[PDB]
Amino acid sequence: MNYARFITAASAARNPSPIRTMTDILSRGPKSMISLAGGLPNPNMFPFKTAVITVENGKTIQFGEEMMKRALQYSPSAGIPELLSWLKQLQIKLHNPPTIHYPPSQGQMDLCVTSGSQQGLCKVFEMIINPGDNVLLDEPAYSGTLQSLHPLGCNIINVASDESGIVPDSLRDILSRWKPEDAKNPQKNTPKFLYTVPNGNNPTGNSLTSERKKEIYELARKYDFLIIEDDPYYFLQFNKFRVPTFLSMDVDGRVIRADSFSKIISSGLRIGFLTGPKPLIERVILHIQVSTLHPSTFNQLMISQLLHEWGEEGFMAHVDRVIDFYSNQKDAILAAADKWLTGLAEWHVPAAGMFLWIKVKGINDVKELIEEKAVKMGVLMLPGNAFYVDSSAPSPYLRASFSSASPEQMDVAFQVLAQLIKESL
Amino acid sequence: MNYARFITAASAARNPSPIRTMTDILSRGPKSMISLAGGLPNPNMFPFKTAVITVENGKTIQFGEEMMKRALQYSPSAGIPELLSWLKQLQIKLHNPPTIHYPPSQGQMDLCVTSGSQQGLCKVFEMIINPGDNVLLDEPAYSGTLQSLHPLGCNIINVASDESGIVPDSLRDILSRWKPEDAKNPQKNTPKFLYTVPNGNNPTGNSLTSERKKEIYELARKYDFLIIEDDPYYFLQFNKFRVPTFLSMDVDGRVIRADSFSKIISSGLRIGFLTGPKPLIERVILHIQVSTLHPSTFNQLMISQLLHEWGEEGFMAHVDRVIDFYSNQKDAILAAADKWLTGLAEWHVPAAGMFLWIKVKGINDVKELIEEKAVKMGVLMLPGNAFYVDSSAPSPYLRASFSSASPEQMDVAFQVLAQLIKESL
Ligand SMILES: Cc1ncc(COP(=O)(O)O)c(CN)c1O
Ligand SMILES: Cc1ncc(COP(=O)(O)O)c(CN)c1O
Ligand SMILES: Nc1ccccc1C(=O)C[C@H](N)C(=O)O
Ligand SMILES: Nc1ccccc1C(=O)C[C@H](N)C(=O)O
Repeated sequence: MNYARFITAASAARNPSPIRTMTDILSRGPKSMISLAGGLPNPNMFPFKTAVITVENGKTIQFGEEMMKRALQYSPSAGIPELLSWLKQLQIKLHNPPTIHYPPSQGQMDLCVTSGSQQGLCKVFEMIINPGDNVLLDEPAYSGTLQSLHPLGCNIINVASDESGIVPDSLRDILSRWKPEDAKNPQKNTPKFLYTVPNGNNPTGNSLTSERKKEIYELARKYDFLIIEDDPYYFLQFNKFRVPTFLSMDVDGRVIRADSFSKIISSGLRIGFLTGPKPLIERVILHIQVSTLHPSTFNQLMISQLLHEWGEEGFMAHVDRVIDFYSNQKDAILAAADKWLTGLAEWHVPAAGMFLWIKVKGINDVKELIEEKAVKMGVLMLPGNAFYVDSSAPSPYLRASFSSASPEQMDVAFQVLAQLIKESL
Repeated sequence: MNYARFITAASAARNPSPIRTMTDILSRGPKSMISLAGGLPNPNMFPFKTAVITVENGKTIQFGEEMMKRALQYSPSAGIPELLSWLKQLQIKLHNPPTIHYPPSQGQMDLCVTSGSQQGLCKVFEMIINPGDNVLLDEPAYSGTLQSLHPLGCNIINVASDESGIVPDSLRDILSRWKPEDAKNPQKNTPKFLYTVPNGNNPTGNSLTSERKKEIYELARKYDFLIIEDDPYYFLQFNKFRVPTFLSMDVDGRVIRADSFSKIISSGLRIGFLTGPKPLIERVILHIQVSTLHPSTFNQLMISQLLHEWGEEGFMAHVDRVIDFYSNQKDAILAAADKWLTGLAEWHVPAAGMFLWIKVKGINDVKELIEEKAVKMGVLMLPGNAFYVDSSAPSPYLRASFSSASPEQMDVAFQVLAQLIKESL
């Protein structure tokens, strides 16, 4: 509601452009209009002339001479128009955000295409965080988030989590360090935001339940903080009934949601999207206008043409088949773990995503086991140390990926693991 | 020299880690090694399967099934290795920087592929600038750089410039406010860097001479500041003997150079590169790791394959052909200005790039002429105000692009402009 408290001095200082209100006038003028105003290079000089890209379960994508010129040329900072509209309509189909028809100043849903979702998150963190600011999140947490937040000088306040994600009673008891009003009231330092991966957390694989999401949202309004819903495994939930998102219940305009195409369509193309209140999305667009300028227009066109030919049906049909693939991988890694790990280790079943989080029994830090012993036997899993704000502290946990390994190679890795565990007790 | 001076506390706090020492060992291990440690999604799920991309004056680019999987997948933060090595070899050939065989901790030349050259510039600015820092540049200057620097709260000290770029007397005189020894001491705030666009300044078209470059470099050594060489029109110099770069004379390791393929190969692909002392390139790599992660690996592969097939000879031939094109546009717009505007405005012939900078004679501010009268007559040029730190001050200057317009379009636009100038005297 007071979006100004969640916007730094540097971020508030960002301005429009200005230049291109001019080349804007060209768009709606007569076809006889001559512009010498713009700063576009001549695309006729660019060496790539046409493209044809084959698709599985889909018609081939063709860029002809005119489309190629557009693919190779500057495009709008927030994204190409057809991809922004397709994406906004998708958010409406999926989450029907309460906020879609609110006035702009009151946090009307806006959305921008980012160069990967991580771009959206980084700009968001940069938009918000003054050193000494308090932020909430559940460890274990995505190491990219922790590495992004560290140089910002926030105090990270760990919220307790279990098989079902953040524990709302833990959140409650952290927040009683303040009362609300506190928040309407600066410089106390009531938390600016709570960040979480609600579906298939990296590294734990745990997902928030809907009931718990409702409790967290209630806390968020009470202490007036932002929720940043970083949801890159949103389209990889193994339950075919997707749990309601924070964005679907954002009646206040206090959620910022990052979505990713990195797990489902392409990670290397660097295309994600950020959804949230208009005045906050506007600040990230201005920062991108001075940094990446825009996401690859070629890559947006490839995605947008794919998405439009599929329709929301072809899109959903595709996420379904990939979930089916990851769910079989999940089953196979669970079967390997049950087989070899013994009463040797404990793990929860991943509710989404692509990682298994394994607690090794009777070993207080697993870095030697993995960095030294397992590497020598040609088997790599990831120690848990990376997923904590304090990475120097001992961790008995291992992250194991199930995205790619065959059943045979999971069987070998887990028998080797079990042996070294037993050799180390 | 002392790189820590030019690195923020946020920037200095960034960490490399904490995961991909695991990808490290996998590469240089046996083929029989099994990894579950990485966070790569399965590329087989991605819907694009092959690409065929035609090239003018070139052999067609083919991404078969295996190369496409690579193109759709995460890749290293600093760029794909074949593009980095091609680009570093280019810099050696073009600029032969003194710094190439220095120890890393001293200025060893390094290079980072960025998501456009403006991404690298923006992270350099972010890496260096504390609010209140002094920084040096010539006005008029690129609007995007002015819009990037403003929110960082630095003090921009304008350095005088003429037809031949920044005037070293003006720079020398500005620096006499300090003694050279004051650089050794943070609190009295000697400038952190000099920023300039040495070839075809946007909006002016003027280029630095080789002799002024040497004097400017002498000054930078004397008062120990960095030079940031933003050189996107480096490959668009009309004089076909290219003036020596700051990078080419950089015996101290104090130059950061931004190059762009935006004007010559593709703006919409968002691929540029940043060349500079290893310690500072390293700080920008780490900021990229938490923001974009890496430039699109698809678009890097397109460019790398084009470049490798062309070789250094094919690349420079292409740059010759595009130069010849922009040179002919320059001639056509100069001819139109001479035709219509003689006695009514003054301009220098552009030495590189794509802009003509026109000072109109009897009019103190060109905003009404351009924003109101010219618009109504259907011709757009860009008012000069946008290229100054204080955009609110009157400007009698106009920027006209010659990248695209036909000679007839230029004729009619300058005929209209001339008439409106005379109606406004
Ligand atoms: C929790 C989380 N958030 C964000 C990202 C980065 O996603 P993107 O590729 O869309 O930038 C990842 C990638 N592992 C992630 O696991
Ligand atoms: C002087 C200058 N610097 C930087 C840029 C941005 O270039 P890039 O597309 O490589 O990000 C431009 C764009 N014309 C420019 O004129
Ligand atoms: N950033 C852009 C986005 C779109 C189109 C052009 C540009 C530019 O590079 C700025 C141009 N040189 C200008 O000064 O109008
Ligand atoms: N942050 C990265 C940097 C480089 C390459 C990939 C990534 C990731 O996508 C994170 C990965 N899934 C991980 O948690 O290890």
